[PDB]
Amino acid sequence: LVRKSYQALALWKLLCEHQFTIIVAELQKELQEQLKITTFKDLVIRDKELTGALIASLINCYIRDNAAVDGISLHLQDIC
Amino acid sequence: VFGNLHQLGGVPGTYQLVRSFLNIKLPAPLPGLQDGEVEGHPVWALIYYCMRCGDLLAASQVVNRAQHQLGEFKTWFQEYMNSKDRRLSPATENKLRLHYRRALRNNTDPYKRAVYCIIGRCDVTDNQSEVADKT
Repeated sequence: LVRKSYQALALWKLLCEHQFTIIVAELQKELQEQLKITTFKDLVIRDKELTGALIASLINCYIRDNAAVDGISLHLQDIC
Repeated sequence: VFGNLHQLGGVPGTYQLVRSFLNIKLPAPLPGLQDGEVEGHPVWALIYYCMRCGDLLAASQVVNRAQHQLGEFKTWFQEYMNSKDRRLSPATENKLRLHYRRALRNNTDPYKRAVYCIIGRCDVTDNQSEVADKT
């Protein structure tokens, strides 16, 4: 559990760096209601598919810069 | 640039087109690493690419606005630009070269090195480490 929380927080550390907000607005669809009422514990005990899609968008789009991007790709590979 | 996005948020100016290339194109998978960045923008990379495009004047302007502290270089950029681009001052060129060797050569941000080396013709042994990406 502690490691898992570490991972979620790590992703968020990533997101803070930049252009997270714009993607969020554009991305959210029908699933969106579920997304918005997601608690931290929900991430702690993960809801894997949505994050994977979002992360993919972070990488596909320009937002992630340099080293960050490499890290998600690593992440998707490792736990995705 | 001519294909979706934002459509870039701002005007179609050449500078912004290059910012887009640098930002959207592959400088970031999901952004990061070893550039000098102010307000979300790699200035040196920008100058390098603008220069690459042939937009020397714009590159010069970027440097002017830059917030940097190698400022002597700033001087040497502008006159390189002013002339036929073979900026040959009977004066300083020598001085620029020494600084490159001592300070810049063993260190720095790849793009910064590129700009110095290319503009200066600083070190004739030739090749730019990190950012030669195409033939």
